[PDB]
Amino acid sequence: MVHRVWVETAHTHGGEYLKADLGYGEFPELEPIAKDRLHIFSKPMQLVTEKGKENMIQRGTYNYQYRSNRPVKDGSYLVTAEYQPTFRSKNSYCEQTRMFGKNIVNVGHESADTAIITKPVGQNLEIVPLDNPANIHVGERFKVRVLFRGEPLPNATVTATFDGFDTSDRSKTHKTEAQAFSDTTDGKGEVDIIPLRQGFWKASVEYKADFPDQSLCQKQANYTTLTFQIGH
Amino acid sequence: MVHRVWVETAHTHGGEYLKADLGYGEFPELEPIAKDRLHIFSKPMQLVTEKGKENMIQRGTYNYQYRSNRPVKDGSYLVTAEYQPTFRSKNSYCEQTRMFGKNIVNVGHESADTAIITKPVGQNLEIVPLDNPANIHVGERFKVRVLFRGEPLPNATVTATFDGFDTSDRSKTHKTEAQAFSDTTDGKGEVDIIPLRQGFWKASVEYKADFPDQSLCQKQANYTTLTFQIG
Ligand SMILES: [Zn+2]
Ligand SMILES: [Zn+2]
Repeated sequence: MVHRVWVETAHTHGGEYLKADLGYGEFPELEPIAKDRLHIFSKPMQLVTEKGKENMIQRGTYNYQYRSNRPVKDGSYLVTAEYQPTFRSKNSYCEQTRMFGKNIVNVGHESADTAIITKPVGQNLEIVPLDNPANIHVGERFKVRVLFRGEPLPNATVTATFDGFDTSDRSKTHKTEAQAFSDTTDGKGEVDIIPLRQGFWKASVEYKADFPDQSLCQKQANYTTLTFQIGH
Repeated sequence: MVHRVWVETAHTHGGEYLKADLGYGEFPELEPIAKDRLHIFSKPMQLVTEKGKENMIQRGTYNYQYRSNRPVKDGSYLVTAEYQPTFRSKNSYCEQTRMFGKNIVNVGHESADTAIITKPVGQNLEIVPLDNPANIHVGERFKVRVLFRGEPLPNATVTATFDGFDTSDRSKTHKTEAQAFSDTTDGKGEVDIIPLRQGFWKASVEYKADFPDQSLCQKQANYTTLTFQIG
């Protein structure tokens, strides 16, 4: 199984702590980070608000569970997670792998702000929402932009699925990778996700390129995810 | 403007003439085949029934319309179309483009046969339905197989969209339409399409490989579609 990174947040109101989960594995099944993988997630997930980025605290039964340091007010925030760069041999060349996850969390039933969630956080490969998904009904268009090394990335494939779309016969050795959406970005790096069902959605984009410093490593693979809610 | 090939068939009851349409361009909008492109479609579309393959006659207002020879009996048939192989330079090297279309046509309500439609018609890249779409409701799984050069093609990306999913862009981008489904074929070349809406669906796969005879051309691109009705 190829493991990927995503973020999930609990439904949260103003005045309570924000609870979040680092998914490393096969969406949407959360799993504890294994002993031999703890070094990859050496930095905690981050909460992005008006005051910028802050670390979250790893609290809970399982090591993928985090909470905000302080109770959060009503608003629209980001929770980010990162697979720190790892190097492996392939064939024979070196490849660096990096993964990123970002969750849009609306704290409060009427929160649909865009000031925070539309600003890039600096992920090497990033999906930046250009609108708040709380305003998107089934069949409507939800515009995002893909950034690579800070610049818009054209002709990249963005796919998207939701929790419960593909469940038949899931096991440790079976499928459930079907997507309910796929399109490619334009010259501005933008693409409209069109959700056909309410629920917990995950959009995905990957980019393989040359590693910047060719004297040290040759290739670089990036896998980036954006999670959000459609409906209420 | 990309320009891909698909097939449409009008609603046909048994005993009348099966009208079909060659789509060359941006699904779902049919368009007359331009002058400088006529040589690409040198062979007419084919109707596949119990008696096998038969040519269709290019009858109608526009040059993309085709009518069956004799009227058709109730059943489940295929209508295939082909973009004949063309060569071009890229970068420098030669690439041969081939495209295929296949429509599943159910003549007569309550017809949902699997005998003809599940048989490979021999397209270089082909989507073979392993069930009749008449039995597939919204949310259910429609299994198809992808064959390249007669053999199952694993890890191939099959996408699917429907008429009305993406309603943007006249010509101010001409980009390929948004898809409402995407997944990869398994080791047997099979994949389940999960339609989330009723309507007229098109599934797509493309495979780029080395050309067989490296002394004539270097690359080969294949674009194949399968059109059908859900609900
Ligand atoms: Zn609530
Ligand atoms: Zn009728």
